[PDB]
Amino acid sequence: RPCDCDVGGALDPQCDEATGQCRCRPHMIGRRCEQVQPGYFRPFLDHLTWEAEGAHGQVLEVVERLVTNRETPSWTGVGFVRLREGQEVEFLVTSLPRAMDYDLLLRWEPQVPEQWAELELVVQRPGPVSAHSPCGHVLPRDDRIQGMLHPNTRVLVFPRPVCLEPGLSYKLKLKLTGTGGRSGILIDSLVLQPHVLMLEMFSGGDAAALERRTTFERYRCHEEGLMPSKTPLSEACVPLLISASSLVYNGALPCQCDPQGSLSSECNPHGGQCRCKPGVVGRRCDACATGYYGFGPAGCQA
Ligand SMILES: [Ca+2]
Ligand SMILES: [Cl-]
Repeated sequence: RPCDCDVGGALDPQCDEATGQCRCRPHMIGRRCEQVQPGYFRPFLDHLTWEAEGAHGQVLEVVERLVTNRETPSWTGVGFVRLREGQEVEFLVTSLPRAMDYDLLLRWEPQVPEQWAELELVVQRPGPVSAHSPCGHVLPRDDRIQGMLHPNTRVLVFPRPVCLEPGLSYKLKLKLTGTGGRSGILIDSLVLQPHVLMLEMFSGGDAAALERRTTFERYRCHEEGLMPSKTPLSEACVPLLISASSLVYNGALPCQCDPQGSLSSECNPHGGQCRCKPGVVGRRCDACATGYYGFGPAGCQA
């Protein structure tokens, strides 16, 4: 009997008529709006990734890396950028899904043993934050954040999140002020991970919210976002990420598989990977693998 619509996938908490159908956000389906529509996907917590090697600004050395039969690369894009003391990388960030806090993850790889580094991140906005926006509380101190890279890691979560808004273009500047050990550092990318625990499905006061919050933290579901590799999560994480993603993105996103590079318009509904032709890479199968050429109907060749 009970409605029990999806807290994330449906608009109202109760069903209509005697069909038991809920009102769904865009491209969520099922009687309770609990399923992603074929042709659409729920994004991974690290969907919003900007490659260091795609960055504008001062000329920096690109360090390419080849995929080996080992599979499971530890980087994305062609590889990395080598950043030395005093140099800066500019990430041009646009098209964010929602006005909320994002945690900043810097993915990197050291060049000497026991390597540490000191960094400064500055958020540059296209105007003053408005009093009526969810980011209206932001002040200048909130938009400059220091971070330290520690030995034996490949990702840093900066110690404070940033509040960013949809429909706007930002420039996030990353400066390396010092690095040593006992040729600089390699930077892979910057990831903007939505801080989904602030959503009411978790942060609310009701018993149902407290349970979701407890489960999310116990199984550390937020770790999906840390690295390119995706190791299977506890099954308990799955419906929580489906619901949280629907609330961030307003339902599910269209796959947008590249017509030439993909075998199909239909991508994986968890994370959105398209099925690539030989020699093709990228979520949308829209680039040649490194060392391959000739993007077209057949794929790419070495
Ligand atoms: Ca990269
Ligand atoms: Cl993408």
